[PDB]
Amino acid sequence: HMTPKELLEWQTNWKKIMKRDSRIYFDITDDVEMYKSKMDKRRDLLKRGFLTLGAQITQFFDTTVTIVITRRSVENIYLLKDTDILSRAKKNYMKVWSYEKAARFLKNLDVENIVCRVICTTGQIPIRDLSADISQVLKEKRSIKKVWTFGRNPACDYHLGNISRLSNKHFQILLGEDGNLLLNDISTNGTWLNGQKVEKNSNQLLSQGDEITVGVGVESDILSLVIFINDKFKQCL
Repeated sequence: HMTPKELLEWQTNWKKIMKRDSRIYFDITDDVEMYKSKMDKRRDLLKRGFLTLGAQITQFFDTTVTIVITRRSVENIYLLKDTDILSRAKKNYMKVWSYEKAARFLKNLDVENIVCRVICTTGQIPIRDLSADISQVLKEKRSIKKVWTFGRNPACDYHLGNISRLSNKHFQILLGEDGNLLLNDISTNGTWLNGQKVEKNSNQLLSQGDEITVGVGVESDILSLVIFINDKFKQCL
């Protein structure tokens, strides 16, 4: 519920704090894991991301520390001994972040031609673009010029992720004559366009800001793409 302007202000402030006076400590204790070396790799990735922000990493636990980042469960810190630095950190009202939260934080601080710009507004997928060779496109005589496939399969032109009720080949975006994009559902569980379920194996014309929604029926697998069609493409086609 943060507006674009609010979230931008939120970001500006944190970058400011990170650069000037954040002091991050990485908890060296773990819960036994059944090869520590994998989380040592994800750890050093986090450290470099924070260094990218101009923040200072500490080798020892001070009270000058502003954030501690840990692999151990934050939920169970109250069960640790009083000497444990996670226990001491929380009781002194210090920030205690999970590796996931830290990676999530760093992501939020930014650490052929374009047919359209696909934007997943539910989060899961980064901003991707659809590409097509223009000279090759006008060369084609067939009615359908190019064909992007969306689906559960990471072999598709657009990977929708490993979702429960999706399909290896879920739906398609077809490029037609005269620079028009259209939509084609081939899934078995369904595709939606602006809240309306589209007819399977039937080409529906896409418009500006049209919202493709799949995985309807489970609020976790849900996925909404908004298509922002490039005007220059048709304006030169």
